[PDB]
Amino acid sequence: LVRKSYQALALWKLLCEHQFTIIVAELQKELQEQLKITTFKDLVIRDKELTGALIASLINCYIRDNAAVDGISLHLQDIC
Amino acid sequence: VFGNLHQLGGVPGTYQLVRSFLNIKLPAPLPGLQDGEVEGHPVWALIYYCMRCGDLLAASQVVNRAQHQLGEFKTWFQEYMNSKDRRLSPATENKLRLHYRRALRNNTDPYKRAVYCIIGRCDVTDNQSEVADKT
Repeated sequence: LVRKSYQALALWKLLCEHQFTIIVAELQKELQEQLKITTFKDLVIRDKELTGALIASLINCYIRDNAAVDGISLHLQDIC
Repeated sequence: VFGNLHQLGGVPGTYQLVRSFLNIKLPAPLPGLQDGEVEGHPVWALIYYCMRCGDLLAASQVVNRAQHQLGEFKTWFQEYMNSKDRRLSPATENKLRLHYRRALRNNTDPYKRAVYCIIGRCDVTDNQSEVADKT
């Protein structure tokens, strides 16, 4: 559990760096209601598919810069 | 640039087109690493690419606005630009070269090195480490 929380927080550390907000607005669809009422514990005990899609968008789009991007790709590979 | 996005948020100016290339194109998978960045923008990379495009004047302007502290270089950029681009001052060129060797050569941000080396013709042994990406 502690490691898992570490991972979620790590992703968020990533997101803070930049252009997270714009993607969020554009991305959210029908699933969106579920997304918005997601608690931290929900991430702690993960809801894997949505994050994977979002992360993919972070990488596909320009937002992630340099080293960050490499890290998600690593992440998707490792736990995705 | 001519294909979706934002459509870039701002005007179609050449500078912004290059910012887009640098930002959207592959400088970031999901952004990061070893550039000098102010307000979300790699200035040196920008100058390098603008220069690459042939937009020397714009590159010069970027440097002017830059917030940097190698400022002597700033001087040497502008006159390189002013002339036929073979900026040959009977004066300083020598001085620029020494600084490159001592300070810049063993260190720095790849793009910064590129700009110095290319503009200066600083070190004739030739090749730019990190950012030669195409033939």
